[PDB]
Amino acid sequence: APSGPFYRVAGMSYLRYSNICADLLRNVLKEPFKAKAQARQAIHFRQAPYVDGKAGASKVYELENGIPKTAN
Amino acid sequence: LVPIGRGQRELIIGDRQTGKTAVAIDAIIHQKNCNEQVPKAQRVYCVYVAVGQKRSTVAQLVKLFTQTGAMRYTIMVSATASDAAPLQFLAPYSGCAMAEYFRDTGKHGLIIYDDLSKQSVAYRQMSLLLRRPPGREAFPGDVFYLHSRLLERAAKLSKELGGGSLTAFPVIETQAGDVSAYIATNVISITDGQIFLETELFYKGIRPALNVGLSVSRVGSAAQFPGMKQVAGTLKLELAQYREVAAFAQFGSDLDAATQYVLERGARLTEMLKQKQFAPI
Amino acid sequence: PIERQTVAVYAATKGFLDKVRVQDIVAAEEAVISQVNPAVFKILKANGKITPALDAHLKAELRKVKLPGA
Amino acid sequence: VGLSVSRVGSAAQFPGMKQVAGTLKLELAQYREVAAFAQFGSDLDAATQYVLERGARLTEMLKQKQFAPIPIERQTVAVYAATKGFLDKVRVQDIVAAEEAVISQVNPAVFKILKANGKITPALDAHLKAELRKVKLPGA
Amino acid sequence: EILVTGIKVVDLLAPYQRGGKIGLFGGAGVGKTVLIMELINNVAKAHGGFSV
Amino acid sequence: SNQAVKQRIRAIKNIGKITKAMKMVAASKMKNAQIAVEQSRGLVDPFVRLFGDFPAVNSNKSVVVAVTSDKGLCGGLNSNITKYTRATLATTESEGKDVVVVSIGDKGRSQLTRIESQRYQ
Amino acid sequence: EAAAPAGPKEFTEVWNKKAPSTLIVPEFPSNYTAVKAVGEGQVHGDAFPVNFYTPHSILSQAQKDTVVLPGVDGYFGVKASHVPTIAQLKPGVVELHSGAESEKFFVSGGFAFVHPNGVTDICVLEAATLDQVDPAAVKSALAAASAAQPTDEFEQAANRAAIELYSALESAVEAKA
Amino acid sequence: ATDLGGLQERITTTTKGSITSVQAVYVPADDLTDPAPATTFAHLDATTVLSRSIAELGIYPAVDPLDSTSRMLNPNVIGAEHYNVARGVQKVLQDYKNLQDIIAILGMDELSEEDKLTVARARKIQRFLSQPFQVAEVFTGTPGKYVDLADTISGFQGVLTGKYDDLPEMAFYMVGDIKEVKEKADKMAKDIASRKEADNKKVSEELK
Amino acid sequence: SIAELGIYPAVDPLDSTSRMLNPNVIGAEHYNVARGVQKVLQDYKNLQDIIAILGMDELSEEDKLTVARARKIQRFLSQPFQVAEVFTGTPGKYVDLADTISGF
Amino acid sequence: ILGMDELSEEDKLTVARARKIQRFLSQPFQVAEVFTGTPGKYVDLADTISGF
Ligand SMILES: Nc1ncnc2c1ncn2[C@@H]1O[C@H](COP(=O)(O)OP(=O)(O)OP(=O)(O)O)[C@@H](O)[C@H]1O
Ligand SMILES: Nc1ncnc2c1ncn2[C@@H]1O[C@H](COP(=O)(O)OP(=O)(O)O)[C@@H](O)[C@H]1O
Ligand SMILES: [Mg+2]
Ligand SMILES: [Mg+2]
Repeated sequence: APSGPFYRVAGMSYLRYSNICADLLRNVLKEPFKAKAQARQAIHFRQAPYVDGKAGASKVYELENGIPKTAN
Repeated sequence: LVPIGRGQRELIIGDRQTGKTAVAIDAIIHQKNCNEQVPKAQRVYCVYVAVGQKRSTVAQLVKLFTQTGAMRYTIMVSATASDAAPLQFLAPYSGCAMAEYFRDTGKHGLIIYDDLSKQSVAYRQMSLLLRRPPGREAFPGDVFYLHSRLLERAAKLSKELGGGSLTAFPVIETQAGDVSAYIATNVISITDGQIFLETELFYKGIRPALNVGLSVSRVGSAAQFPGMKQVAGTLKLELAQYREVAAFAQFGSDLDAATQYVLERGARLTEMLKQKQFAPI
Repeated sequence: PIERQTVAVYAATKGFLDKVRVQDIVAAEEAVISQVNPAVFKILKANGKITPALDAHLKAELRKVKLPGA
Repeated sequence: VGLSVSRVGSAAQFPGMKQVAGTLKLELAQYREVAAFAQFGSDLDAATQYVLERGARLTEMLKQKQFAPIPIERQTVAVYAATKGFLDKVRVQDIVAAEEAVISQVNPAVFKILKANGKITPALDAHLKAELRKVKLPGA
Repeated sequence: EILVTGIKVVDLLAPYQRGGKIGLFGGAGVGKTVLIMELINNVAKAHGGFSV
Repeated sequence: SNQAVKQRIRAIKNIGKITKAMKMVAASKMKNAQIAVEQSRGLVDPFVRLFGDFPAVNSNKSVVVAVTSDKGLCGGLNSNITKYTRATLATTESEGKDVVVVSIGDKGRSQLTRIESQRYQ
Repeated sequence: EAAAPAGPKEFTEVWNKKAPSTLIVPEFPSNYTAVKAVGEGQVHGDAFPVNFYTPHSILSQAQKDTVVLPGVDGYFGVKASHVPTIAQLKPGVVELHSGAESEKFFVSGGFAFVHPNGVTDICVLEAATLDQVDPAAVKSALAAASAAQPTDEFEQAANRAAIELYSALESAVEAKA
Repeated sequence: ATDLGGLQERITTTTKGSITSVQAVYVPADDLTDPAPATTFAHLDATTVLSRSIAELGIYPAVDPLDSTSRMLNPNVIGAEHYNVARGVQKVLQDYKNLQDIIAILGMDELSEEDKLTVARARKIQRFLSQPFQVAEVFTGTPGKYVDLADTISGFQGVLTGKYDDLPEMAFYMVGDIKEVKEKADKMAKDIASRKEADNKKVSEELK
Repeated sequence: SIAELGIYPAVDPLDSTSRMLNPNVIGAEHYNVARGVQKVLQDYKNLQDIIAILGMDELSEEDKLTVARARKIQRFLSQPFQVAEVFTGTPGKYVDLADTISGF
Repeated sequence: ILGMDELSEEDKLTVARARKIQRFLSQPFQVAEVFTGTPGKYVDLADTISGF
């Protein structure tokens, strides 16, 4: 179906591919620096689509190791 | 919420122009509504004691009880404002003596002492001119005994003495909600229940303005209608939930759908309890 | 005196004391009272009313004032 | 402490207690401000949290049980252990046990020279700095 | 029966009775003589009977 | 009576320190966050230097994101950009475009559904 | 071809005919930038401005004379008046030289723009300098990478992005002074 | 109480005549729990309680709408819509009074949408209850307004249902009826559109 | 105010004292449990001024625990009375001292 | 809440001026020189007017 680089034909956006590479760089840092780089990795929010203006189902995120490498 | 039994003392306490006389007049009119449907020994003969009011108010009430039909069960004792302070001091005791005929002979009475505070004012006048030394708020020392010996005659007599009853509805007017006054705490310590009527709920459309939190009844559900007992307990607990959830309702942006549930249910029950006057259900 | 008060209020309410810094009006109104010809004080005190000649001459003499700072 | 005064006590107390009670009264004064301020501990500064932790340490230090009065030389070393360091590791719930650990664990030879000399001489200050380190605090 | 006064707050929220006792409460310059002058000016001229 | 104002003094005297504690908490949070804002401000420059800045485009589908707060003691922040959103949703829409409204923050989902109930998604 | 010449100035009038006048016009992100792309200048000879950027930190706003960027075609070097490029950077080392001195930030990937006014904007996500990477946890990461055989194309591309960073990070610590 | 009662009971309407009694009642130190005002309260059919807090807001006559009562406020006497609009005005004003402390502390920008709607409608009906008096025009200069009862009932029913949310708050200040608030809003939105060139002076150099 | 929450018997726990609350006479465990109940209820009283404005989202789960513990304790101090069976439809409960010590 | 270095330059001038005024309102006392040692000095009126 798609066409382009290896992330665009895998159904991955460029933001997720670059965040995956940034997380893999953060994982191999020195311990004075990887502990500080643990702080910029945590994802904590929640989204809920509003199809009517009053309600909607919810999906939360409590991730600590970074962006999900598996497709969502 | 605050059910009243045949024989107890239920104080109607509130401020000025809040619905104390209206609650009492609904209590009188409902007795004529029920007296046409019950046998001889179940009828209630009201006695309305009007101390310190105008003759216009008593004339307006006699016209209202004539147009309802309730005069044929009601006595109207009325020592108004132009009368002497001994007469306003003695009008509650004369009205209770008139209602003790129905108590002592197996019938049921409903004695309503409108403005027991005005009796206290007239008794204070009559005592200060007799040179008796004043006390707190210039009232005499025995102003507790004054209302105590009056309100203890509302009794449910035994089966040996005819089984008749007398239900007192004393009416105390407070000043700006201050129930910590002398006469107010006296009659609050005497009577069983309290029908406390607030001015701030009176102008919120809650009429009769019964403060559900402070209104109690020490007979309680021992003398309630069953069926009303089955649903009124749920009503009491849900209105308690609606009372405690409040002072957080200024922020309608913050939905919860668990406290908003009890908020909407309590507001349903709040608007349920409102009632147009002079038409008892 | 009352004529030097209403001349001060006429200088401040009719916009003539516009553009003056607010810590300078306590000197600017002394300049209005001192520099303006006293004939308008005498006329305003005599007939007791701002006549249609006097407001015309009064705006004219309120244009010729050296308010401090400008 | 904010309302209780002793208007003779300025140089009418124990000199060894006067060495530490000035700093005790000053660092409790700064706690009586921010104590009602920061009930919460979610978002703090590093400066107000130091004053709040010293003040909570001194508050849970200063209480004592009924019918057990302490001699002045033994409460002086507890206030000395609380206005100095030596106690910033027990949270709040151990300082009652930490003070009893101090009184039971400190060599009782310093109490005699503190009671006799009246104040904490710098040799006794050195041994009190030292002997308060070799106690076994119950903060686990 | 109502007594129309021409005052908005009086006619709306505390309407006066034609033949009833009316009180104007308030202390020390809140306007209970200007209000009674306006009640004279509005009611007494449209009355017909005598005034005291 | 005389203990009504004696307790009201206690209530307002405790609010007068709760709000000052919250003021110092907000001030320390702003001090800690200003250094992150000033570091993050740089990377927005090359994209508006390359791609320009074209707000008044004739888009067919647009997504409007109003970045609001979660907690609501901000004092006129989340309501001001709702004014700017209704002034911006009424600026690009002149030709029949589809608009999605998105909100970040609870005070955005409480306030954009008030004026815009159906295009919010 | 230019059927709607929009802009910050062109948005103002379309706003003011349909916004309330009490609402002042909102500011735009182009107003907070002092250097643009089109206008000629800001190179002056040998030393050209380089703006190294990450989302969480600004790593350089200085002036360099050469910057070595790890583009997806290979490590190229931007001199002063380079051709305008929009160059996607694969995971590699960015070297910024201002003279004889060089600072070597290993980056994670992200674009680099040379502009028609000679400014260079490197835009990466994670850019660690070279001495703060752990040279022993690279092999233990890429062994678990290359030993992980996925089934979905998504996890395959994530593993390919793992190997293409870790093999380049092997070559970034091995023979460096 | 008996002195005041023996006086006030002679002021009644009998079957042979009528006395319409309007009585000013001073309250000492602006206190309504003083025994002379609190005793006078029982003797009156209508009550009009004037507040200092409302006079200092510029509202005149400074009637407290949540403390001035009457016996004629009864739907069996004055009609159903008059009673309904009176009780609606009173409920809006009481709900506004319940929010005064949280408007003071947290500010106006922290309320709900129904809260900052009912506060705005309450501030409109607070100014709309004020009225310039015909006897008070010698120290104010604005002329007086005799409002009909139908005019004020309809004018307050409009503000209660919400026919005038777009009008400013100060358009209701010191106007007669619901036409004059619209005329004042038009006149005060001409004032924010009134700009002249060269100030049409023609004062200097008159002809003789 | 304790009866306004529905908690009956409405004994104010931070106003009721006894001379028998010495540890010398009721032992150490009863004394420590009583003082700990009074301590967490005074803590809830001091936190009630924050959680009645804010609403328990600024306590970082270090005092969010003690508010729920104090709420469980304030509910658990209520008890059905045998003489209050005729008011409310609930049979009375007589609790032994070791059981209430262990429960609190 | 913000810091020493936040404020303006005229604010720094008023801070320095008032911090040196607050010290200049201090004055040693001639009665206190026996348990403090340092002598105290009676200041004339025109001297402090010129100094401030
Ligand atoms: N439940 C109600 N619904 C509507 N109106 C009510 C209700 N109860 C009272 N009122 C009104 O309150 C007004 C005041 O009369 P009320 O019966 O309140 O006098 P009171 O408060 O008992 O005594 P006082 O007049 O001495 O204060 C009456 O006009 C009555 O119509
Ligand atoms: N309707 C009104 N319009 C304007 N001002 C008023 C009005 N009513 C009262 N005032 C102000 O109140 C002042 C005096 O009130 P007054 O009627 O003397 O009250 P009191 O009789 O209680 O002293 C007047 O000077 C006037 O300024
Ligand atoms: Mg009454
Ligand atoms: Mg007067």
